[PDB]
Amino acid sequence: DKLKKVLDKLRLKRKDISEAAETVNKVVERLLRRMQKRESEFKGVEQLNTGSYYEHVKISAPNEFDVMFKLEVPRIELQEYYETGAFYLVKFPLSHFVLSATKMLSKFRKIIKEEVKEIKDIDVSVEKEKPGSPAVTLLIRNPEEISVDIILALESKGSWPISTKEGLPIQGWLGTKVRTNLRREPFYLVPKQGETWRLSFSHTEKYILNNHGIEKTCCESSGAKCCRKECLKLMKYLLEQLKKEFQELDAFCSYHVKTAIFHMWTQDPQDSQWDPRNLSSCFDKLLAFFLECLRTEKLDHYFIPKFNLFSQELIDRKSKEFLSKKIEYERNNGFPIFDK
Amino acid sequence: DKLKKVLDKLRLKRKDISEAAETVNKVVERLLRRMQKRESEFKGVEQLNTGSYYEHVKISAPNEFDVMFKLEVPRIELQEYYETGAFYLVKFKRINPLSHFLEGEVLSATKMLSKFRKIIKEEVKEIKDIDVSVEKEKPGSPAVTLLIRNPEEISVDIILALESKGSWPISTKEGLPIQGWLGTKVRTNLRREPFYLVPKNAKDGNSFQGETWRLSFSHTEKYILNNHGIEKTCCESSGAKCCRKECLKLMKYLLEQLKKEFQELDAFCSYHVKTAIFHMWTQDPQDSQWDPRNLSSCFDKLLAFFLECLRTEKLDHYFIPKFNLFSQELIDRKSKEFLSKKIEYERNNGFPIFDK
DNA sequence: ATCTGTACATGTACAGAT
DNA sequence: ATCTGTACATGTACAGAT
DNA sequence: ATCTGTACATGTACAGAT
DNA sequence: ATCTGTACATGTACAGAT
Ligand SMILES: Nc1ncnc2c1ncn2[C@@H]1O[C@H](COP(=O)(O)OP(=O)(O)OP(=O)(O)O)[C@@H](O)[C@H]1O
Ligand SMILES: Nc1ncnc2c1ncn2[C@@H]1O[C@H](COP(=O)(O)OP(=O)(O)OP(=O)(O)O)[C@@H](O)[C@H]1O
Ligand SMILES: [Mn+2]
Ligand SMILES: [Mn+2]
Ligand SMILES: [Mn+2]
Ligand SMILES: [Mn+2]
Ligand SMILES: [Zn+2]
Ligand SMILES: [Zn+2]
Repeated sequence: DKLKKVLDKLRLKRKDISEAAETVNKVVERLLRRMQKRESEFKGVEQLNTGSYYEHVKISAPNEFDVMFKLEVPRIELQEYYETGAFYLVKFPLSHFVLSATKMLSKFRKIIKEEVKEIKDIDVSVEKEKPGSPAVTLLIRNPEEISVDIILALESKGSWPISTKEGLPIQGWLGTKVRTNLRREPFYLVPKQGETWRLSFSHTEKYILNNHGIEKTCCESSGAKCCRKECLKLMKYLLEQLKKEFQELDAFCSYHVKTAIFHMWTQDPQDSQWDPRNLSSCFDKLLAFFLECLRTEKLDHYFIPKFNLFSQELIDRKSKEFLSKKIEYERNNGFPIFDK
Repeated sequence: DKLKKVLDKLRLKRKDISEAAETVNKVVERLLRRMQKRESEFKGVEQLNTGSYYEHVKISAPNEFDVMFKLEVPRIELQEYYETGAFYLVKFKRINPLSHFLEGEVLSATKMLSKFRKIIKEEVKEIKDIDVSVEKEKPGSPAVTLLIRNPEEISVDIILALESKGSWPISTKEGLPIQGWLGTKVRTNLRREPFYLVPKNAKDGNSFQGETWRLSFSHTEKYILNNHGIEKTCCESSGAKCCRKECLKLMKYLLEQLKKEFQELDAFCSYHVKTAIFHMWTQDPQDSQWDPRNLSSCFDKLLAFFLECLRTEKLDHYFIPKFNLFSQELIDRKSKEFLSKKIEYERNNGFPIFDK
């Protein structure tokens, strides 16, 4: 009852989706065309849409869109950075940039910013660079505000790096044939010290969000609806509302929630453990899983098992205890935060 | 248990598989390479292994392989032959290495098959390290069949096929009803794969005889056989074993044994049995209706179903709903009744034909 | 010199063998 | 249970062609 | 190489039926 | 309340034309 009503509030409106999408598509098409057909270092960059809007787990409003501009590279040589699992040096047009990530991002960002100056028909600016973040972020102002993250990424077509050998443990859930095929796809590197890139599996996570049942018919027109995505949306909402209220939660992001629920989906593969009539206890067992991650300070990258997203190197113990207390409070009081 | 022991007799032996597959691949690789030579009209033909051996339902011995030599054919327009749903005339838009077989835009199937056969016969002649010959042509067969004496006898059907990448012919819009079983995403992807036309090659005396092609979906059936569960992990190393393929084997065997004994059953073929079970798998989508512990009553329900198809004279092509493989036009009532009595007899007497 | 159809190289599900 | 041969999907090398 | 056309997936929206 | 059926909307894969 309660959680149904929250999900109705979170649902995007069809009209709001139509307006944001056609503005976003205008800017993205024009930027993609400024690459390639202008003999840049990024000729041949191809588009791939990623993230919550395209996985259909976006909540509240269509106000944030993620796009990769992926660029195939002749067979590069990778070297793992100091055993971090997820970060790598890259070695061997592009000779203008060891393939320095910051050097290549800056030219990328220099092109985007120039093309945005010549957009006289949409209110669109380029957000001040956030260091380390791999994105070039656009603030579009429809009558409403929309973020777009243009993520530069190298596409490599060989075996996945060995730090992922034990990753993606879908064998008992989506199965071995799905896993083998997923791992036959390319992998991607995005910018993160100034020469380091980071692995990306946004394409693999997109497939999983839209192929998320042990049953091939899960959530199709001739199958049964499950509540996996609704739990992702609810857990996403709880963290969004808590990040607004508390600056102490600045080090948490939605990817932390995404990763935890990939683990829950793997720990509980059956589609009937995610029946829509059991939406409450499903969401509760996700809260308890997420609190177990905080207490043990352990949340492994789903594709890179040794990379702990909750290591003290990245998040202070106090931040996790703070979030642990705030989540425990919303849990034991009917989620008052969902009504504001 | 009794059915468990039949499957062990039906189980292929890896030693036999190894020697059969070594010879068969040597011959096919050499025929395929010959097709790419000179001004051969079949340049660019590609190989696609189909049928029971590659679905892992081949029984008793590895002694019959099917392989498709498919040739992609671009601007192609199709005329359904007399509302049959499965048979087509193939016409060409622009007036081409295949022009040698045209007859005013209409592409002759038996002209193409003859040139295919002649080339195959010639390459078989120059194979000196293997005892292989080319079977006398069989009417209604799209295939050029090789007999190998590897000491043991081995049949190989080289099937000539046209490959069209366009959307499937509308006679199939209602076919492949896998929405409640393998689902709609699977169905949409499957129907984005090409479709194939093989020569009908009948000598019936009917009009358009040598210019009639038949639709083929061996490629879609290979996928289904090897991805047969509602659950993605069905029969995988971290999932539950089902008995779907084991039922198909037991039924294939019932028909093979009876066909071996009774000339009356010449009109029947293993595809009837494959088709019947695709309907049974659609009817019973859940993996739990194909539990290994209920192999007996699973095999029994597929029998009851096959009997109803023989008696009511209705077994729809899985992909072309309006094509009835058991119409009276194709098989006599007398032939269907005879098989119905024989299946009944085995069913209610402990299957004594398994012990032969 | 580069290009490219052909064939080797790699990895793993499937199921037979032990 | 683990070891293992065949089939097949996709990446990559390179002899011969340009 | 680039771009449109097509089909049907994933959604939202709502009335009528349960 | 939910379930079913139809309208409406965008996203995505790829054939075929240029
Ligand atoms: N720390 C990270 N490590 C790896 N991939 C990440 C990380 N952060 C983001 N991504 C990838 O980028 C995508 C876009 O991330 P973003 O921050 O927009 O969140 P999201 O999943 O799209 O959801 P939302 O925007 O609604 O919070 C993610 O879905 C994920 O694939
Ligand atoms: N009458 C038919 N109509 C349509 N497709 C057919 C027909 N006969 C055969 N096929 C196709 O050709 C394939 C090869 O036929 P074949 O007679 O070898 O049987 P099979 O399914 O391979 O089994 P087995 O040879 O072990 O009896 C079949 O799997 C099917 O895809
Ligand atoms: Mn997003
Ligand atoms: Mn983002
Ligand atoms: Mn066969
Ligand atoms: Mn055959
Ligand atoms: Zn679902
Ligand atoms: Zn199975």
